[PDB]
Amino acid sequence: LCNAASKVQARSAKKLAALTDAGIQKTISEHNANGTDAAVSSTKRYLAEQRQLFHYRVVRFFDECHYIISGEYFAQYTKVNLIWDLRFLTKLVVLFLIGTVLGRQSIFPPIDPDSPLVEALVTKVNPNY
Amino acid sequence: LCNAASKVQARSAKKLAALTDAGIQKTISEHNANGTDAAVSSTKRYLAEQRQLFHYRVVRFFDECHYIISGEYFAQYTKVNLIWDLRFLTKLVVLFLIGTVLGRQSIFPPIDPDSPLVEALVTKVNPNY
Amino acid sequence: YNMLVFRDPKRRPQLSEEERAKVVVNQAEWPEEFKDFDPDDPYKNSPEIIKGMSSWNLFLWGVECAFIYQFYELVFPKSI
Amino acid sequence: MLLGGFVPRRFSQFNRDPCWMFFIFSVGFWLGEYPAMMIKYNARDLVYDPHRYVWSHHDDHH
Amino acid sequence: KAAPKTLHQVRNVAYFFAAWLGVQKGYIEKSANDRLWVEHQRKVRQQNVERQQALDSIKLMQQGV
Amino acid sequence: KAAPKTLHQVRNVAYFFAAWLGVQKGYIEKSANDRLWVEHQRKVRQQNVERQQALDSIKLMQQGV
Ligand SMILES: CCCCCCCCCCCCCCCCCC(=O)OC[C@H](COP(=O)([O-])OCC(O)COP(=O)([O-])OC[C@@H](COC(=O)CCCCCCCCCCCCCCCCC)OC(=O)CCCCCCCCCCCCCCCCC)OC(=O)CCCCCCCCCCCCCCCCC
Ligand SMILES: CCCCCCCCCCCCCCCCCC(=O)OC[C@H](COP(=O)([O-])OCC(O)COP(=O)([O-])OC[C@@H](COC(=O)CCCCCCCCCCCCCCCCC)OC(=O)CCCCCCCCCCCCCCCCC)OC(=O)CCCCCCCCCCCCCCCCC
Ligand SMILES: CCCCCCCCCCCCCCCCCC(=O)OC[C@H](COP(=O)([O-])OCC(O)COP(=O)([O-])OC[C@@H](COC(=O)CCCCCCCCCCCCCCCCC)OC(=O)CCCCCCCCCCCCCCCCC)OC(=O)CCCCCCCCCCCCCCCCC
Ligand SMILES: CCCCCCCCCCCCCCCCCC(=O)OC[C@H](COP(=O)([O-])OCC(O)COP(=O)([O-])OC[C@@H](COC(=O)CCCCCCCCCCCCCCCCC)OC(=O)CCCCCCCCCCCCCCCCC)OC(=O)CCCCCCCCCCCCCCCCC
Ligand SMILES: CCCCCCCCCCCCCCCCCC(=O)OC[C@H](COP(=O)([O-])OCC[N+](C)(C)C)OC(=O)CCCCCCCCCCCCCCCCC
Ligand SMILES: CCCCCCCC/C=C\CCCCCCCC(=O)O[C@H](COC(=O)CCCCCCC/C=C/CCCCCCCC)COP(=O)(O)OCCN
Ligand SMILES: CCCCCCCC/C=C\CCCCCCCC(=O)O[C@H](COC(=O)CCCCCCC/C=C/CCCCCCCC)COP(=O)(O)OCCN
Repeated sequence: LCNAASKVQARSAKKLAALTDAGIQKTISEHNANGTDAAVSSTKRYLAEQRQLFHYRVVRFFDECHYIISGEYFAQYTKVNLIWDLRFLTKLVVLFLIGTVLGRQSIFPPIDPDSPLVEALVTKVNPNY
Repeated sequence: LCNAASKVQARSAKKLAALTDAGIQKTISEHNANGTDAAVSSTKRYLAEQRQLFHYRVVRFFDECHYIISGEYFAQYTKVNLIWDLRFLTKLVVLFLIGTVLGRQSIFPPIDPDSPLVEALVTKVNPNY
Repeated sequence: YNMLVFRDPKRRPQLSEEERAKVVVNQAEWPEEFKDFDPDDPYKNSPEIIKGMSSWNLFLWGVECAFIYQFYELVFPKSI
Repeated sequence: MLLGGFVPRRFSQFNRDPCWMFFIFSVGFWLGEYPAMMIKYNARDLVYDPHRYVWSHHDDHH
Repeated sequence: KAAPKTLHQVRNVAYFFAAWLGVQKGYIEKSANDRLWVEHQRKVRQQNVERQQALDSIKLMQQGV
Repeated sequence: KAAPKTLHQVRNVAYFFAAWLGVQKGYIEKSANDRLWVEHQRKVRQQNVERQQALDSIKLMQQGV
């Protein structure tokens, strides 16, 4: 209960010391000196940057739309772009299926009252679920 | 359909130019020159940093546990710490309630078979839901 | 500016243009709280009352309090 | 009379004054109680009282 | 300002649109099922009323006033 | 290495633990309800069997062998 905690802390300390990233080590040392948390500071910095980059995202979206519509994207089409587009299509399909499932709030389609499967609904072991 | 898109793009461009952050502007200029996306790069940097800071989080957790257990935290207790602890308690309570709701997969407690409310379950308009 | 019906008061100028033009601005003497002072955002650099407590955090605290108020009876119901 | 006082320029400034901190807490309560009612009162497992036709305020006040 | 080497933002927007369309499909299906069940319950109540009326008529004939 | 000015990690761990405990409470409640309903269904089936046996016995007596 205490030996295990000490062992875990020692392992994490060894791994933290092992990494040879100058920036990470510098930030860790600075936060340890100041007594602050590096991970939380990184999270806040990332959120601030994303907040300040929203309109950059919008501008990039419009620029990409113009690039695609102009036909310049397909002029330099390559196999790598085909692979990326296949990945994109797969994600679209899976998202559509998930959206349908959430929209009907049920994995399976609901049973119509005129279907012969209504008996199954009547014979539920636990009507609450 | 096109005038609205142009207006939105112009507004976002104006807001992007308005900000007076040297780092944000420098990154935007560099990515525009290179044709890359700044927001995605920021996301990847944040994820990499968090991946490299996991054991730092563990070490900080153990250090904080030692600090609290040693009683040094309560020695310098102030009103601000009380406010933070009240926030912490509120989050704990709300998380507990949400966890219970998810655990039983129902907003309300399930009805027992011997309860007189079973009729309501029998008289559901749509048995599927 | 305005926040709902609450409008930020604005100090009326007292100096004439001729006298005003002769004034030398030295922000080095200004407090750190008010540097690059902007009438449209005078509290941009103002310190937080509690370090690390954001406005969104308080908003979320209120939302959580409301959720507790509405959901506590669902988890710990009491008899009449 | 609405003459003056601290006025935050935007949301992020509500934390620069204790009174506005309490105000934003209250606004959060106000606006977040509505989603809670949506979730609670539109729940799948919510069931009307079987005896709802036994008595109602409409008969009583009539 | 060179041409974009990636289309991340457009892909994200398309992801959102696809999820939204799926949600609409599911909502439409659920609404149709709910309407069907409402009509079925109404028909059941009507049949029950007709059965009760028939029983009352038979009892009235047995009364023989 | 100064003392920590914030306890974010401990608070996050406590948040996770609280959510987990709530999940356990809900799971226990649901499991108990499911067991109760299973027992109720078993009793219903037993009662149906007894009723069928009684009906068969009455029919046997009517047969009068
Ligand atoms: C049917 C519909 C019902 C609907 C109901 C209503 C729905 C909600 C409506 C809204 C309600 C009001 C709003 C309430 C919001 C509450 C949440 C919130 O605000 O969060 C922010 C809050 C942090 O806010 P903060 O303090 O201001 O942060 C300051 C900085 O920003 C900090 O910045 P940072 O840099 O730290 O950022 C990272 C930070 C922030 O990250 C986040 O924001 C996370 C996401 C936030 C939302 C979480 C919602 C949770 C709701 C319940 C679960 C739903 C699914 C969530 C999926 C999340 C996927 C990531 O990450 C965390 O918070 C980490 C949390 C996880 C810690 C993991 C440690 C595990 C250690 C285990 C050790 C065990 C050892 C045992 C040894 C025993 C030996 C004997 O984070 C949390 O509260 C995290 C809660 C996580 C709960 C997870 C529970 C999962 C289920 C149990 C586990 C089961 C599987 C595993 C079992 C293993 C066996 C034990
Ligand atoms: C009952 C149980 C059922 C269980 C079913 C199964 C459950 C799942 C099991 C697992 C299945 C396999 C795994 C599938 C994973 C799929 C997801 C995934 O991987 O995502 C990664 C993928 C990005 O991956 P990547 O491309 O590799 O990223 C590269 C870089 O990392 C990029 O880095 P970065 O820097 O870009 O990072 C940010 C990025 C990454 O952030 C994320 O990763 C986001 C979270 C990822 C998970 C999303 C899961 C979604 C699943 C369905 C929804 C569930 C709730 C999700 C809540 C999310 C809260 C944030 O953010 C986004 O992705 C942004 C997406 C949102 C765009 C919003 C733009 C809206 C514009 C609208 C304009 C309309 C104008 C109309 C004008 C009309 C004029 C006539 O992101 C998405 O696919 C995002 C999908 C978001 C869908 C949201 C749908 C919400 C519902 C509809 C909206 C209803 C309310 C609003 C209506 C308003 C009126 C229209
Ligand atoms: C060493 C052995 C190797 C294998 C040997 C051969 C095989 C042996 C058999 C066993 C193999 C085990 C599986 C392989 C390992 C997988 C884990 C791994 O290595 O990941 C590293 C990977 C980093 O690798 P990397 O290549 O440097 O990636 C760079 C970045 O990821 C950046 O990537 P990016 O640039 O491509 O970004 C893409 C994009 C796309 O990012 C995303 O979309 C993020 C993912 C979103 C969730 C999608 C589903 C994920 C899959 C779940 C189901 C997994 C089933 C299979 C698991 C089997 C495990 C045994 O990212 C984003 O935009 C950022 C995401 C921000 C959104 C965050 C919020 C997400 C909300 C999700 C909502 C849906 C929740 C469900 C409910 C919804 C209700 C409405 O770390 C992660 O990010 C892991 C995150 C997930 C952790 C849990 C995954 C499942 C459990 C795995 C257990 C593995 C145990 C291994 C034990 C080994 C002991 C020695
Ligand atoms: C100018 C006027 C202002 C209002 C004046 C009075 C009223 C006038 C009317 C308008 C009122 C609007 C409401 C107030 C504004 C709220 C948004 C805001 O300003 O945020 C500032 C804030 C940035 O400024 P900041 O104050 O410096 O905050 C710094 C950071 O937040 C960093 O904060 P931190 O350091 O304290 O960190 C806290 C911690 C805490 O952060 C979090 O935990 C993130 C939040 C997690 C969800 C908790 C519940 C949130 C509330 C949902 C319901 C809201 C209902 C009420 C909304 C009413 C809206 C009118 O952060 C984290 O740990 C990072 C979170 C990462 C995890 C992400 C994944 C979350 C998953 C959640 C799980 C649950 C999902 C549900 C299902 C679960 C099933 C199992 O933005 C945000 O970060 C919020 C982003 C989301 C925006 C939407 C919020 C809801 C809708 C707002 C509508 C706004 C309308 C405004 C009208 C203006 C017309 C032009
Ligand atoms: C040996 C020692 C052992 C010690 C063990 C200690 C164990 C402690 C366990 C946890 C205890 C938790 C107690 C608190 C939660 C109580 C929940 C409860 O009873 O709720 C029911 C009650 C409701 O009771 P109810 O159920 O009757 O109400 C329901 C009413 N209807 C039906 C109409 C919806 O919930 C509340 O009233 C919640 C109110 C909010 C609670 C949080 C307050 C936080 C502070 C906010 C104000 C300050 C903001 C300042 C901002 C500005 C700053 C400058
Ligand atoms: C819109 C989805 C929202 C998602 C929120 C999820 C929150 C859940 C929190 C509680 C979870 C534990 C609940 C315990 C009881 C579960 C019982 C169960 O399976 O219930 C099913 C629901 O269960 C499921 O459908 C889900 C089963 C498990 C899903 C797993 C998701 C993917 C996990 C990937 C793991 C990858 C490896 C990671 C390892 C981590 C751990 C080491 C429904 O039950 P009934 O309707 O009564 O019966 C139906 C038949 N008559
Ligand atoms: C575990 C949670 C997982 C969360 C995933 C959510 C995904 C949902 C995707 C689809 C949503 C739209 C569905 C449309 C149909 C809903 C119909 C309905 O009400 O169904 C309820 C489901 O409804 C709910 O419980 C949720 C209602 C809405 C919840 C709102 C969530 C929080 C919103 C915050 C708003 C704050 C302001 C934001 C402004 C942004 C936009 C301007 C279930 O009951 P039924 O079986 O249909 O019948 C009940 C009759 N006895």
